[PDB]
Amino acid sequence: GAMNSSNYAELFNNDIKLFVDDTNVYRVTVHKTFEGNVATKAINGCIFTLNPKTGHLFLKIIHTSVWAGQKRLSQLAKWKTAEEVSALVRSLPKEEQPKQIIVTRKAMLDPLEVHMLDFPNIAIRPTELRLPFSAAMSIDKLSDVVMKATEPQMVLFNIYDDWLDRISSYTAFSRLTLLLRALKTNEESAKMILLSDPTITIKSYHLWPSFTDEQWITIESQMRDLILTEYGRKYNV
Amino acid sequence: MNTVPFTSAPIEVTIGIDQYSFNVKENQPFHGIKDIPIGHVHVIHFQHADNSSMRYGYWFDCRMGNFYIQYDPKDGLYKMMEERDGAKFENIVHNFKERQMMVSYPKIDEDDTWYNLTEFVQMDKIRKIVRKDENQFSYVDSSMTTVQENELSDPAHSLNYTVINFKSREAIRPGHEMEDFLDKSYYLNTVMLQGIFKNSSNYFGELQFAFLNAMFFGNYGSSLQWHAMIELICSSATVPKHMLDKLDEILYYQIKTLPEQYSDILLNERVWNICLYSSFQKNSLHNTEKIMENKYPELL
Ligand SMILES: CCN1CCN(c2ccc(N)cc2)CC1
Repeated sequence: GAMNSSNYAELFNNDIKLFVDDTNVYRVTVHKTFEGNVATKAINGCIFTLNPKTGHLFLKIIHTSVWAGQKRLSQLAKWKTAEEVSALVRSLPKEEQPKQIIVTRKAMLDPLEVHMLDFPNIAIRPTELRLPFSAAMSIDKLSDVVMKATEPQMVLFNIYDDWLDRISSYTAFSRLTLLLRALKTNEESAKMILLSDPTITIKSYHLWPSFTDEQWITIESQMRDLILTEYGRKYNV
Repeated sequence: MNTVPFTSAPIEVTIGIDQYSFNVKENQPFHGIKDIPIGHVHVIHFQHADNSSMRYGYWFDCRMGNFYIQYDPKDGLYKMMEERDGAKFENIVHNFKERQMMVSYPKIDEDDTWYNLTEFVQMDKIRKIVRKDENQFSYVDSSMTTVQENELSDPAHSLNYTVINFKSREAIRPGHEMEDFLDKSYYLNTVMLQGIFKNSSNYFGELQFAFLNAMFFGNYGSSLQWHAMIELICSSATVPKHMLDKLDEILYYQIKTLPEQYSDILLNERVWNICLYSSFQKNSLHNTEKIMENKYPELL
């Protein structure tokens, strides 16, 4: 059934599962034409497919050429997502295939179910959580590889860097969702928080800075502050 | 004209014959129904006055034998039976008619309703949906489940309607996932019409039979099949023009005959709003859209 606050620790059990977020698959800029009409220009996008237990991220880059000559692109984007997720599963060894796929938007349920008819034993599930994965393109290294791609490409990341060496996957996912919620609510401030101290660097093979345990507590507190603030600045409270 | 005699009427019962019905009192001198039109299937159906639960009945075609009704006090229902002795049967009927103990099938001459509701319905196809090979007639009741309902529990007592499932490998060609799900013409024309039903007349016959079982017996399973078969056509961009014109006539007469007070449980707002206003065929069902909008504008 639907994933929510009640069955939240199920994410960190030992059944393989993937989140699929399609919010950055079809991306456009809207602009004026010489005649004063409006038109869109697509830019590169990505499917965000995440194992929340391990941090493994399958980032399928969606090159703008896939939209050439196509109609109803917002609908096609959902089916393209489902096609690519289905191809990913088929490419994995049987023992690495997920037992559940959780989509962050309910409009992905029918496209993914139809593409996965060959896999009747993989459950396709929605969620009532309002997860902040759209903010994945605020991670500088992820945005960079998407915008530089000249062709369709899959790039593998661990979105938790090395955190699992020191913390549980429950705690890692909570940190990730806090960082992404912050970046979604006020990207400039969030990014200032994460980089203010030039002595803390991002390793070449990492996405986030190399914070000590104590510095992560400070960071995490600054992100909570930011999120509550903006929630006042927004609702005047 | 044909006759279905009754041995007796020992329990108070409402008796239906096609779209007609009448009340028989306990131990009333009722000995059956005469003047039944030859050339059509018919259904004779029953609701006991004490247990409105279980509507039940029998589909039959008088050209296929001499049939009569006899109450069984052990099984507690009116049963159809075949009389093989033709002279015994003619003798029985003639005496009951002479004593005027039969009701007349009360057809208005102008009235084509029953033809229009059963145009494509054939006894031979009914008997493949309702498997009871030793009888020439078919029993149906309110509680019988369909083969597809039993996949989601007695197989001999099921309605073996053709299974339609829009998220199934049969419906979806590998590599045409989006195309086939959003435009079901492949599934309608190749899988179902060419492959399974062979022609549109058999498709329409099952659709009409499903509707009639839903209406007369409150069979929910028949209702799901009826809605599924409409939706498969309406969700196909490519449908033969003659099929669409005929479907509009079929559905018009079904909506016309439906009891106004049963639309609450017999009509599915989703399928109808989709079919009439969003689907490929939203502009192809003029007669059906007009009666639906004047008779059931609430649903829409
Ligand atoms: C107002 C509640 N409606 C829910 C849908 N509707 C329905 C009718 C027929 C079938 N097969 C399935 C559903 C009953 C009325």
